[PDB]
Amino acid sequence: MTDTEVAQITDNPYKADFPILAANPKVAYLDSAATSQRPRVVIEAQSRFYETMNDATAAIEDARASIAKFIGAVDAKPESQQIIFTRNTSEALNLVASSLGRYALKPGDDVVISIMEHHSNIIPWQQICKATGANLVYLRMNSQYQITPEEIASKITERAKIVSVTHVSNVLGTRNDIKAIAKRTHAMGAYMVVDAAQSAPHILVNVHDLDCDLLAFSAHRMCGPMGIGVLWGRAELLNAMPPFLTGGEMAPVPEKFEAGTQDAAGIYATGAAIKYLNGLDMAKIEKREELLARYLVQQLCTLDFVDIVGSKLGQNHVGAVAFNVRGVHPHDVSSILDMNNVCIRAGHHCAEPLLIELHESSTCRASVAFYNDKHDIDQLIEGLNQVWKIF
Amino acid sequence: MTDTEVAQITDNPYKADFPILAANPKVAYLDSAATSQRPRVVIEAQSRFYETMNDATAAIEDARASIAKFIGAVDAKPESQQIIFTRNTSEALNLVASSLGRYALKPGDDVVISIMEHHSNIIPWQQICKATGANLVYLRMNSQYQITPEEIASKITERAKIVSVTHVSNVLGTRNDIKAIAKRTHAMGAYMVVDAAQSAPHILVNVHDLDCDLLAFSAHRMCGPMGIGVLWGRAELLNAMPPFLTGGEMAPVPEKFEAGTQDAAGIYATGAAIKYLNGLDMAKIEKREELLARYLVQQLCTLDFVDIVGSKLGQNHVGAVAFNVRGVHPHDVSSILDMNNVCIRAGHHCAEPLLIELHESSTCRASVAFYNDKHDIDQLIEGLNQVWKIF
Ligand SMILES: Cc1ncc(COP(=O)(O)O)c(CNCC(=O)O)c1O
Ligand SMILES: Cc1ncc(COP(=O)(O)O)c(CNCC(=O)O)c1O
Repeated sequence: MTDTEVAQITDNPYKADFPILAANPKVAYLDSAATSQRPRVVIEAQSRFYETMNDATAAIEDARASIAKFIGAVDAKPESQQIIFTRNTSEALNLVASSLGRYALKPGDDVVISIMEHHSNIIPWQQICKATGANLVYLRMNSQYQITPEEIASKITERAKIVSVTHVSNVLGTRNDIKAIAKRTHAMGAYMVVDAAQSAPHILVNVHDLDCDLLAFSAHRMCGPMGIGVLWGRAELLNAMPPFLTGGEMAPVPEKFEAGTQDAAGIYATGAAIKYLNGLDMAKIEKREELLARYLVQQLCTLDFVDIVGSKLGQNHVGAVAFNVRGVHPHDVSSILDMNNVCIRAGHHCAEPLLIELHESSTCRASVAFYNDKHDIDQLIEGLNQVWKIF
Repeated sequence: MTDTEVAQITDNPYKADFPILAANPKVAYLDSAATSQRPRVVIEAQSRFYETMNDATAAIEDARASIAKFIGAVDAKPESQQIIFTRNTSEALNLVASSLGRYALKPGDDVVISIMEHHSNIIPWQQICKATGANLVYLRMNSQYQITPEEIASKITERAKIVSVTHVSNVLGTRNDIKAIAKRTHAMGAYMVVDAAQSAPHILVNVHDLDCDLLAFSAHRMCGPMGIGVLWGRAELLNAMPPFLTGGEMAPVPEKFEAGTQDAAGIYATGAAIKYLNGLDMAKIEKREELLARYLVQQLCTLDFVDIVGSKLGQNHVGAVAFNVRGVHPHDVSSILDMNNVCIRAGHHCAEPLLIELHESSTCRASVAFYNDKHDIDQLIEGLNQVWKIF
């Protein structure tokens, strides 16, 4: 890293835009992989909705539009009638597993997930597979923590019908080669689902580059409100899949997939959040996070009592870094770190299969967002040192 | 009605507490059966959440607690580990139909809904019935628009396994005799589901009086945020039913039924809304709404060109009054009424089976909340008269 990149990490042009951070300069918040903080604009936008609207229809679709363009889902018109609102990524994944699974799995077909999956991209597929007569096949990692072109070609075969792989691991921070896996999957007559809850808020997503069929994520990782998950699909498939939830207001896509009154004020704020990110220049966002990502792991590697659970190179870490203090249970680490005003995730991160694979029970995790600065990463370091001195 | 009851309807001690109404004295809002307006307290409470918390765990359960006590779900402790959050009433009903339906329907069992049902209490049961080998039986109405003790005993028999009936009709305004239907249903070895989305915000609900097994509703009819539906269940059944959505964070009840990150800021505001209603004195609430209910229908009956689609007695109308101007399509009525700054629902209200039963295609609907006054009901009347003069 250059001396002028530590300069960029050292300045924080963004933290003022967050009330909770603005109110707490003493706090280092290092869990954005869990949920983001909210910009003031997004908090007010949603309060606004409830206080003036409760036209509103014009604004839901402008939100659909804003999200669609943000994920590259264009035509030159944003494909807003092809994005659906759920509660969060888990629900969109449950929906895919139910609807796509009924429409597509014949008995003895193969559904393929990765060992890197979060539980929400595992259990629904297990059910789908029991209900349907289908087998669940996993893609495994190499020494350097990758899904290699050999694993892809060898585990996605002609028996494959659905392939559902995380874009970015909430534990390792690995960016998976989603377009590669897409192309072998189509070859084998199979549908590409991408869990992108942890890629969408950090790197750029373009569904038409990724050439996938279903993409899901949540809004609360990209600065949006809780309560909002989004799914996108190829129109033809959205028209073809059965509906999942049924009732009133469930018809055409998207309405076919949105039963009941929806969180309009939250869909509205989800728009404000997309509009807030594109204003920051989304490229400058991805750039800052990589400098914060690289600075953290470099710093973590000066600490010998610490084991980074993943690639020791930080060019490879998108958003999230998993680690262990040698001999200290992560719950103990997070406690002393909270006494030092630092926020890290501790445990298995609802990715237990991955952690078994790497022969771990628990890990700490630190995760970076654009509204963090070098001092944030220095607090965790100086707090981790307090930890060692005690243990 | 006494001259001192028109006095109570004439004063409005509540409208100031709503920013959207406060900002629009010219507007008469008569669609609270669709969604309520939000109190300022509830708007700020949710903004608050995002700006200070994003302990938070202490507050989700205080919300669970507040809701539980509000529906009488006590022990003397509130049964908060027995209420579950969904997105809205439709999802809770979909969940029941899936989980309870898998756990309980053997082929040739009978599931019984009412003809008064909203679609969200119909279609999931239709699916459940096709998947399971079970028959869907409907409870029908008499001349006076009731589910009589003969209909109950004759359509809920030993073949019955699930009975799911609306507590209050979003079209007729009828309060159904839920405890009666509960008691015949148990007799026949069957589970009592109550769709109470339209009863919970107006009359008192006590799950232990109603002696039911599942109750659902939404928060946005009782002044809470959109995005929040609640389900309650008898603990033993909640422990026994399969989980519906699966993934991460889905285990014990309630967590077994809440997959993924949840709308904590919205669950928080849902608490603020319950806490706002009990402060108003919930009894004084039910009382004011009946005076507004009685005044509307009495007034509507002076208008001859108008047909009230339901009981002409307004002691019987909870919350909602359906009607038609003779010869005018409701969409036309709502348009001229919107030019007169009045808000009514027009159409079939996602209760099409009911409307077929009553030989109607569309109806207008007016619905009253505690924050309405006699002038609100006088605007609709004087606007309906404009309608006739033109048609
Ligand atoms: C890769 C990935 N996929 C799906 C989900 C589920 O998202 P929802 O909560 O919105 O349903 C998560 C959550 N990741 C949780 C964490 O690492 O903190 C995830 O990291
Ligand atoms: C009796 C009843 N049950 C269930 C629902 C579905 O509720 P959700 O939107 O929260 O999912 C409704 C909605 N009633 C809509 C209306 O009359 O305007 C209802 O009136």
